[PDB]
Amino acid sequence: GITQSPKYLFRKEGQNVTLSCEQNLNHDAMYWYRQDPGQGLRLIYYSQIVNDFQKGDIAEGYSVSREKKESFPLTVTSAQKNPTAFYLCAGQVTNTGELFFGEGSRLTVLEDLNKVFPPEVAVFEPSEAEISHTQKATLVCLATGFYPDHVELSWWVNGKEVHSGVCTDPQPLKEQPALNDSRYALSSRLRVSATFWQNPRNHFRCQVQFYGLSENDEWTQDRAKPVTQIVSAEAWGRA
Amino acid sequence: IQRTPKIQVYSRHPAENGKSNFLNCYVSGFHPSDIEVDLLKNGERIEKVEHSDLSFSKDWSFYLLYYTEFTPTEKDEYACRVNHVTLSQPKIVKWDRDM
Amino acid sequence: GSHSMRYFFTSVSRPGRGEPRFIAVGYVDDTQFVRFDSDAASQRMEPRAPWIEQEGPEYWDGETRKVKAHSQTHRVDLGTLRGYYNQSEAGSHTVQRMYGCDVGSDWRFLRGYHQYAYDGKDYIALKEDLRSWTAADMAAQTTKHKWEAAHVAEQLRAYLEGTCVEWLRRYLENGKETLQRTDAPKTHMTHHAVSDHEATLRCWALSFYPAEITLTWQRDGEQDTELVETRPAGDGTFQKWAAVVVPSGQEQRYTCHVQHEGLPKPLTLRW
Amino acid sequence: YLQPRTFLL
Amino acid sequence: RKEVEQDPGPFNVPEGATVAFNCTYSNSASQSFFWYRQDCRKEPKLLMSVYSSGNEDGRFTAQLNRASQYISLLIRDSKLSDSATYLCVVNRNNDMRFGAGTRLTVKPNIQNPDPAVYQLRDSKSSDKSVCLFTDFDSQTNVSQSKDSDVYITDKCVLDMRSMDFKSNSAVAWSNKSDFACANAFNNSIIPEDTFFPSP
Repeated sequence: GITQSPKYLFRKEGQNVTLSCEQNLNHDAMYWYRQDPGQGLRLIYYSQIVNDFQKGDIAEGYSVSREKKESFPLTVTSAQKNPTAFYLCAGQVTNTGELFFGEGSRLTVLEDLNKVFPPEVAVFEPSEAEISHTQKATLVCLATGFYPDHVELSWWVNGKEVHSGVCTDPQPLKEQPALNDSRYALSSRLRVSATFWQNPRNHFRCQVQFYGLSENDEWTQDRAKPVTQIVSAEAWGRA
Repeated sequence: IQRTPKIQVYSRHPAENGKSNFLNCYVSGFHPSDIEVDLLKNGERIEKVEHSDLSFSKDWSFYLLYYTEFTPTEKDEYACRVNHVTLSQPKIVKWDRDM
Repeated sequence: GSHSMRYFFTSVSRPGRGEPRFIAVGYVDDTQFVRFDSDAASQRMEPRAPWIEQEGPEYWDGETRKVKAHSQTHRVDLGTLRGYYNQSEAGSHTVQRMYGCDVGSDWRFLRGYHQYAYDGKDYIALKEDLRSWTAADMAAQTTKHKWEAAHVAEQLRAYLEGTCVEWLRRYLENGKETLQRTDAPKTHMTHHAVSDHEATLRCWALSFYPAEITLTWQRDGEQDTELVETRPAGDGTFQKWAAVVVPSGQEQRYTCHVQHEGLPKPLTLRW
Repeated sequence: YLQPRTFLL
Repeated sequence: RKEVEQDPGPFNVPEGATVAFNCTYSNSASQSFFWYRQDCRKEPKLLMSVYSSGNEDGRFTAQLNRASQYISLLIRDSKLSDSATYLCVVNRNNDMRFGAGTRLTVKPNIQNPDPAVYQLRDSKSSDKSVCLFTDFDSQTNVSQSKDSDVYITDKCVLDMRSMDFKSNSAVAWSNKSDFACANAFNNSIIPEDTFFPSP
């Protein structure tokens, strides 16, 4: 049950950044791995005991400090080899060897602060053709034109989150794949019985949490600053 | 638990007068590991006495070996001065050519 | 013959501020070859034998990172046993850890050891079956069931039955001249008469390796005999003597029986 | 060869 | 080789089939072995520990051969819950080293295929419309669009455990209003009986 913060992260090139990792299960050691597509997990730093820390296979360009047993912050310095990358924190039980990871922190670098956009969420209602042909109703949600790819999508039926009958895309979709700083798109689907959708009493909402700018970042542009926000669209039943 | 040390004063080879030999004091079976051992050539300690690394046997009891180069004679008297946390006074075990 | 590699550890806690002393020593058939002391300026794994000396830079780095990792484990083991026995930090306690390998004349695995001790008394020990533990007191019962759930002995079995015997066989070959030797006890006898009516016969055994010998006094083939622990001479060989006080004139009755690995025939000594 | 794995009490 | 090498993969097997994983570690002195499961853009989660005995944990069985230095994971009656990448984790000293991983993707056996492309309209507006390719058989692979202004997704497997019904899906939309197309998924090998309702 170790907790890493923040779950999604973005920092400019040349700006240092520290991601925290605390543990409440009283683990023995703490580890810092990282994941890049095409290769496995590579060790960065690890500490067996408090006030100690040992280097890893790619420790050059990173710095840690284990001044307390319940904290092991990793500082991603100006080591430029960090574009979009998955930085993972683990906690080991030396008697068992088991590694317990946090939910992971995704770090992406942006050259221009004017390249961050919030997602445009819209809930598309099922068609009558599908209702008559399959006796089922599918609601497709679309969050489009957002960078970085730091979004979390969920469905809410009558004020309650659902998991069954939902197929959100695993990876976001690049609108213009030619670029590295390309805006992404994510589609989800929620399928329910026809008789459920034919009821006006039911409220369907697609919630999209966006991880973007904060108050530490200045904004001098015309459009609204893309802060960390929740964009959601909703729809009711139809007969 | 505190175990009193077992002291042995002897020589490497059968002690022959005038023959270059070694004087060994082998202390074993003591706990804790804090022990002070001295070799008394005619009642006084020797300034240069090397010793082995500290280790213990299977029963967790430590043992050491203190040795010095010496030429045994009849007039010379040798002993081993050992002190420990279980010894009220330092124990001086005189050397015997037959033991 | 029958050889062995053992690793002995000693961690004595220092009251208050100050790093506790960590001691690590390795023995290949009762022959020290490596050492480490946390109070030495080298801060590395030091060799105490020629055979291990020419092992390259990669060996010493890996062994030093592991003796430093065994140290970080013993730092936590000191404070953990403090809470198990409900002790204060102002005290000084000694932790002793030993694990090794045993191997016979067949050069196959036979027994594996992995045992702990706290303040000179037994704590936890690995049984001969290598899949069950032994708890001495109540505090040891806490770690007995903590290691049963984590299957520590199967992870230790991969070492005792795997890597450890392989390196033991390697260490024996690199030091064949000083490892597999079987020197024979240069036995003799001395006669010291304390008075004109009794005398102390004494049966010596000198310059023998290994330390496995048996000195027994028997009168005409038939226990108040003074026996001392097998002591080292320093030159790599050991000593041992057994003496019995006999009345003058009956020295022909007593005989000494010396048995050793190097001796093809069990010796019987007579005055 | 020190065992690569260290076990806590 | 490497310190932990597994199968390149990926593994695409039908539901209920048995999948076998393999892993070879170079360090003969390793003693702690584990199989880890990791979903897409998620953290690795411990599946089971590996011991020389060979522990069976329900549908998952892991075996270890220290001699050949090889680790095998066996998953029987594979469900859609098993679709993830399975990492082989072997110890260095006390630190665990992760293999490159092998991916397992479980395809559901569509009992009654019903391929069709329905047009869905927005709740708030009608000039923004999306095409939905759903209920097709698993043999169909939806290919990405060869056009800049149309955005097409990959096959998504939806599970309605309330009805014991599982369905594939693929969504496609475009920015300009002139995309009401049944030609959206034209670049795919769409079935013959695919139903195309009128706009």
